[PDB]
Amino acid sequence: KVIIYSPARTATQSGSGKLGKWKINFVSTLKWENPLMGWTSTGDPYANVGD
Amino acid sequence: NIGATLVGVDKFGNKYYQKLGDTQYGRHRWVEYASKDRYNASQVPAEWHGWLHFITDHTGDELLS
Amino acid sequence: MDNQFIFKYSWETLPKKWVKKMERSEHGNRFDTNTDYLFQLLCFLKLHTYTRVQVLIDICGVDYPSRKRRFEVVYNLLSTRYNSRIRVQTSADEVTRISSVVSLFPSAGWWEREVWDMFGVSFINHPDLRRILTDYGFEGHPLRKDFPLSGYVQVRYDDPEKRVVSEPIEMTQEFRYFDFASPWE
Amino acid sequence: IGVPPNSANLTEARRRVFDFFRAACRSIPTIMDIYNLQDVVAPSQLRYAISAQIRNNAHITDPKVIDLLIFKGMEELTDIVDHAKQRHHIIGQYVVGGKTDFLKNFYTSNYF
Amino acid sequence: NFTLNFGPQHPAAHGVLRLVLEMNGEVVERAEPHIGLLHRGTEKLIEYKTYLQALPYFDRLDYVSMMAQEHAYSLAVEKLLNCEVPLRAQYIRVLFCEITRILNHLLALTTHAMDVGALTPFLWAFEEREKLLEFYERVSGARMHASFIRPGGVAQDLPLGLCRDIDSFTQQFASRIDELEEMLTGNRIWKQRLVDIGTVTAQQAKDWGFSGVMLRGSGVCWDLRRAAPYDVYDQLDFDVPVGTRGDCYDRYCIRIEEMRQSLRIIVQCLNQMPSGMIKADDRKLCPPSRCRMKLSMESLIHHFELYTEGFSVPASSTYTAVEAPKGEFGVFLVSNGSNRPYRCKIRAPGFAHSQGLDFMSKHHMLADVVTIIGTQDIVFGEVDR
Amino acid sequence: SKAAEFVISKVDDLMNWARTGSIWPMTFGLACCAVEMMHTGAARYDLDRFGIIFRPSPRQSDCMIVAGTLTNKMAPALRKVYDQMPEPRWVISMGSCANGGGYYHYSYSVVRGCDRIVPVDIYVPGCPPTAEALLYGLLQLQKKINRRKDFLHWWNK
Amino acid sequence: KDWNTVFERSINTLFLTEMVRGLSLTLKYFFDPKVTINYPFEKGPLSPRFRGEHALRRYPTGEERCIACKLCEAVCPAQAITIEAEEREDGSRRTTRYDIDMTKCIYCGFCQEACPVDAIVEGPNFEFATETHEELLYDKEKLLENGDRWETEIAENLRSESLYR
Amino acid sequence: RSKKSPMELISEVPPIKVDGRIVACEGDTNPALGHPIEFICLDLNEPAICKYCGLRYVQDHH
Amino acid sequence: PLLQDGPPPGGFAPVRYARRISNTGPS
Amino acid sequence: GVGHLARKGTGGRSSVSGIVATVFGATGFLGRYLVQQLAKMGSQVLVPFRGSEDSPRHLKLMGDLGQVVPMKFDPRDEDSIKAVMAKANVVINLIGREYETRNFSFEDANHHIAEKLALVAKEHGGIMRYIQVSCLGASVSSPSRMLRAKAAAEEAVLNALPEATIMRPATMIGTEDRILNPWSMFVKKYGFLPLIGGGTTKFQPVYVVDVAAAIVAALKDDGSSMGKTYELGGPDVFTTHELAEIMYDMIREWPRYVKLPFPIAKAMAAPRDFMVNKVPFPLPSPQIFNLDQINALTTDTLVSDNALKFQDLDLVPHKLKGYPVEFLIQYR
Ligand SMILES: NC(=O)C1=CN([C@@H]2O[C@H](COP(=O)(O)OP(=O)(O)OC[C@H]3O[C@@H](n4cnc5c(N)ncnc54)[C@H](OP(=O)(O)O)[C@@H]3O)[C@@H](O)[C@H]2O)C=CC1
Ligand SMILES: CCCCCCCCCCCC(=O)SCCNC(=O)CCNC(=O)[C@H](O)C(C)(C)COP(=O)(O)O
Ligand code: SF4
Ligand code: SF4
Ligand code: SF4
Ligand SMILES: [Zn+2]
Repeated sequence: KVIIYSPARTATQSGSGKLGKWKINFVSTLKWENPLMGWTSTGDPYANVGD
Repeated sequence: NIGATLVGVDKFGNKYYQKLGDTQYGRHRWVEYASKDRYNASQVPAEWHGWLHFITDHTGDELLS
Repeated sequence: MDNQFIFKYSWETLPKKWVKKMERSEHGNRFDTNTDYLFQLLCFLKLHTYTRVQVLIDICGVDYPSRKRRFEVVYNLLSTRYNSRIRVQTSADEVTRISSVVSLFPSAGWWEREVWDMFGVSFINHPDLRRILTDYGFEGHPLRKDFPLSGYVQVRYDDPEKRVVSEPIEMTQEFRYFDFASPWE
Repeated sequence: IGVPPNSANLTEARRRVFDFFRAACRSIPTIMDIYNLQDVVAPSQLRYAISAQIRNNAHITDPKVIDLLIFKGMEELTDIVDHAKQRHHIIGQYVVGGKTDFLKNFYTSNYF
Repeated sequence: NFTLNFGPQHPAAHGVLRLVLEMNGEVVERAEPHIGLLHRGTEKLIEYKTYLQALPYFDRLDYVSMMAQEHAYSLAVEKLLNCEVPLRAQYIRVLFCEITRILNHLLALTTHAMDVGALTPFLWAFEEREKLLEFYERVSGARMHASFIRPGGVAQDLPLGLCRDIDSFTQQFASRIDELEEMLTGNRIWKQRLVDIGTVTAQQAKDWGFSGVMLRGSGVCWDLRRAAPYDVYDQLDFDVPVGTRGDCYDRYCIRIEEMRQSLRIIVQCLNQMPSGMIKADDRKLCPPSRCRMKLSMESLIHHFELYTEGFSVPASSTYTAVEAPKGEFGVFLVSNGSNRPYRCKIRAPGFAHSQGLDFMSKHHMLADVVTIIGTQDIVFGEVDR
Repeated sequence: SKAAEFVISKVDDLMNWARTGSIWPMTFGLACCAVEMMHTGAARYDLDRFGIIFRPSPRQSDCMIVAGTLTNKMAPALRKVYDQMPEPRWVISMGSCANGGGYYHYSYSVVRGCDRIVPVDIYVPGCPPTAEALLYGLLQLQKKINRRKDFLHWWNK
Repeated sequence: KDWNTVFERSINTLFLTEMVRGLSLTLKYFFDPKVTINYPFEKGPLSPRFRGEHALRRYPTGEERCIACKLCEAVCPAQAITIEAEEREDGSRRTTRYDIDMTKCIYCGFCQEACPVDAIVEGPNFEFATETHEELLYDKEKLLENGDRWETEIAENLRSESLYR
Repeated sequence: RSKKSPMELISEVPPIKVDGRIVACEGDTNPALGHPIEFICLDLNEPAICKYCGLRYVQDHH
Repeated sequence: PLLQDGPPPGGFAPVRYARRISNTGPS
Repeated sequence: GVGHLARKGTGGRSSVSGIVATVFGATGFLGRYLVQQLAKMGSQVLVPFRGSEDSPRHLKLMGDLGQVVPMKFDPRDEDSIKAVMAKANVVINLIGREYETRNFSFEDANHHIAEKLALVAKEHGGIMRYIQVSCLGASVSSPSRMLRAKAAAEEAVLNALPEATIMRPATMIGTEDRILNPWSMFVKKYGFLPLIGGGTTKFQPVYVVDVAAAIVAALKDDGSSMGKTYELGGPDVFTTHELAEIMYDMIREWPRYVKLPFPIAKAMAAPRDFMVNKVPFPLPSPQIFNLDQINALTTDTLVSDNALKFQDLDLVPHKLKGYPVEFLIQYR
């Protein structure tokens, strides 16, 4: 289940260049912590594709 | 180690030798390790590492100061 | 010989119903044609006296997920006699079969197999259209924009099973995507 | 030989499906010898497996999609005919195979 | 006929070579090369990197000719950016591309002669290879994968003694080539194992996409440094060797002559190299000096923006090809206006040469197939990206 | 233990000396690290000096240097080659690609480290590792071999 | 052809006169000084720009130069660096975790040339082969030990390329 | 003295006496080998800390 | 600075690049 | 006894289960599968080993990075056992030997080591689950000396820790088993397979993977397994004759059986029994003619009709006719 949305302008900048593009959010949140170095592990292929 | 000049000694006892080269070089900067138990293959301090690998012309006694 | 001459000559000699887009610039003289006229155009451009293009440099695909015809197939061509380069482009979606040019250029076989492997575009009348780069039994076409960078499956040795096995992917450190885009672009 | 031209109607798609199914069925004896499947599987369970794949992909009404499916199936069949894939791979794909589903998933993890 | 398999895993022949041969008797009838064992997804990884972050991928494509791929990538980026390069940087790039050409030819000739059975020239050539890689280690910090050529100008300047040492090398490389030839050229066994093996007509070379030595051995005088000159190649004097029979022996004589001419070009570049700056002055595309970033505000801003975001290439697409030692190396770069390339195809000459192994080896002896593979000078880093 | 503590040690030292003085690696060249291995075996460093001579077949080699990018299509072959070497065998991983995937770690067709396919004894870091770095790796492997007490452990069990 | 030419080329065919000319060339190199080096004792020449083992430097006062700007983590083409930072008790911007994956590192030197304070450098050390994969996961303590152990050589090299960088 | 953390080591260096109201800190005797130039205003009572070095500067007389 | 790597004044000495003949043997 | 697991992943190689186990004797036959199935869920495994450092080499591939940590230890020494057991919420014992070494007798290698491991876990409070693996025929009256030692270790472990589960499997079959492989080796070397009892004794072969999965399920239980003695047995009650028939079926050779009555095989295995002492402590280990195994193969060994089995853990054993015995094609 995905969400189609248009990301909005950030509040810390007044520029409006990164607007008008639409993205698909896969709601990939299943991440954990590597118990050897503290790195962020994942098992979801669609972890960063839509971004 | 024959017909060679001893550049300096090390805190571990390693002796560093140098020979003058003319056109082709060869055996002009080497170490005589003070150990014989496999010599660990890495016992050269940082002040002498540069001189051995021709990175710097300073001996290492001069690199300390 | 030159971009100024090739453009004007191909404007006149070529049949008009083939090409539908002609850019003339310093980055490259391009011809954009329908997929049902690609073979005809490339055969004309290989035999004509003043446009003796006898070398096919490569065939590449470009993925545009926002377009209706998703994939763009680019034919970079070279003419040794007149020292000029021509680029011909077509557009195809995921379920259309474009014509193969192996009959004209024998070197087109491996590039067409690579395009099919990487993008999923099929070529009509290709002697053998099988994957050339990906692993045996690979599922999915990696060079698509919707294909994840690390893929879907991962490979490890399974001691009880006594063979190298394929398992769903599970990264110890995920790929960190850094968004450097500027709002003042 | 060459990839066939794209079909124009559903009847041609059905004919190609039947041709591919017959070719796959004739390919069954070769697999039983190339891979030691003699004392593993009956010569009809695999046939049922291909039939089941064709049947659960039988809701497609687009001839182009059907042709692409046939082409991918033929590629898979050609790969299996060669020694390209490992032995357990086909045995891992080509073998035919209580409180509440929700409650078991709840006991498993939060991410359904 | 039976179906025989050569997979040499040992790098006595490439290392990832997989040929499935159909031999009737001792003749081979069809050679199908099975590639994809060194396909590391380089083309897809480029799309996830910044234009600066994707430069080191081109060092590992043709890992025998490193500067050749960086030169092509830098020229493509310059073409899409309309960035002018200073004359000194151009001379340095040409110098280190002709050093790279000599390195590649020296490796290719002797790894091909070792396949035949000549072991002595291999070590002799690797001595000069080490001498040349010392220069690689001097300008950069890497012996092989030197990220030295960069899109703006060049990464950093030359050490003080590099020109003198390169001149000293060039004073004796001619005698080194003479010895290497005298070990192989006059030998009757070398002639008997190369003459009339691998004959290709000019029409076949053009149809199959052959380039470089593979194309020029058939009589086609086509050099990309004279047909589409780049950098300062049009200010240098060098000849283009052209073959007459198209066999494996002509590919070897031309591969000798191209290295003598590379020595000539190196000498000219050393003699005519001017003074000046080594990078484009548009610091919107080039890094500031380390003394200027720690003293000026705008220089620090430029450094910060360049080493995180990098530069943005205007939306366009082009194909740039250079005369790599193997042949024509091309990069099809597509930009959408962002800081990351949208698409970057790598056109490898080895891809078009290993594809033609089927017709070059047909009706040849089995032992004559290794000479055909070695005469094309194939490395699989570029064959399957 | 009057003689075992001495005779067993001497017999074991003989075995260790033989195995360290006669190392026959099988070079598994896959990528640019193959060029560095060929440079290591050239006349400048002379890897034949320490007794190391490369071998083409795995049945005659007691070491295996994996130096290059390991792809998903090539791992079944790497494991098959590994399984054919005699029992006293060691694996040396050379370069970043063999160690942990390296510059292609996040690729869809790259094995993220040769240690997921075969057990590795020595990891040589670099991209590519220097020829002297590979020499140091081989000397570390030799030092590891001298730590083996095969005959003493066999006696103690 | 000419009788003299035919006889002359026939003698060379039967007397192997083009193999003796190669045997002499090989024999000349036989009696010749060797070009091999005793690696354990003598090392090959290097350059001050050599990109070897990484090291984290500190100020002569004893304060670490790293300011947790994460400018090296964003330029790293291999994503081999992971940095975690927070405000220290003094209020200074410092790193709590700074670990480098040397199994992902491609030793390109981008991190060294992107650091605005000369904190991360690739030292001259190239002999750090380990027996374990986790020993190649360098952390902040390991990197600081490397910087302390190679401090003088790193400083001399940085002085050398001050004229160029 | 590995027991001393860099915080404790930088907390032991005495502040540098500066006569003026502002001082420029570069981090090293050679400017090119230090950190970006930092101008510090000495108009308080507590010593003023360099945000790169950690070195503290205090006004001398007033 | 103003002292930059380059050829010495007057250029470098000329170097042979062609094949040197070898007439060795009585024949 | 809940608190020994906390899933922090997708249940894959890089996932994290809250299990940190110390598997003693994991360098043998069953350990190679138990450690693999423990590592698949993301459980950290400590593998204490003795002797050569190449014995645990093959176990490093099973974990991701640092999940498997081999550590040297000495059974005689006690501080080493405590050192290799500190970071462990689970302890699994697999230490046992079927032949006799002059350094370690039948009682020493099977009973005293188990006693020491149970005691050390007792003083080092914190091991939530303890598993000790005996043999199915373990009984004080058993003529075989090995089985009696295993039984005594059973009471010792249960007394020293009442929460310790005792998984008690039968003869194992697998790629590296010591029953099917020696038979094939003998057949390829002498042409005939001797039968020490005429192929009459009935036993219940079990797949080693099934036993490893049973141990894993016992670890990942609801708390019922604590202080229980499972009897892990195969589905079919084979015999020495029918199993040899399957082995000939797989190895593809014409059957040739040499029947041997119990006394003659007992007297033929006797020479090694009274020649354990000699100038060398090591001596060629028995392959098919172990006196202890011959005595063990005199009383039929079947899973008790009134004891816990595979189906009490929601597991179904593999049928030892297809996949379990597919390793025999290497002699084909
Ligand atoms: N058919 C079977 O295999 C059956 C097995 N079992 C039991 O299952 C358990 C393990 O199965 P299996 O893997 O076959 O056992 P193995 O004998 O195959 O492995 C034995 C393990 O115990 C270790 N070991 C043996 N003696 C000693 C000792 N004196 N001191 C320290 N460690 C020692 C070995 O280490 P090293 O190798 O270094 O000595 C090895 O790791 C054993 O207890 C066995 O009795 C039960 C029924 C049948
Ligand atoms: C070991 C062998 C290797 C290869 C095995 C095969 C692997 C791939 C399997 C095939 C994959 C596919 O989906 S390829 C086949 C997919 N194509 C279709 O399903 C067409 C739509 N179906 C229909 O039209 C009808 O239902 C029809 C079923 C035709 C009959 O019903 P009627 O006539 O009454 O109408
Ligand atoms: S580690 Fe570097 S040099 Fe070695 S194979 Fe990988 S990319 Fe090539
Ligand atoms: S050298 Fe390159 S790959 Fe290695 S840490 Fe620095 S930036 Fe990353
Ligand atoms: S090492 Fe340098 S670039 Fe990296 S975070 Fe620290 S200060 Fe910034
Ligand atoms: Zn400061």
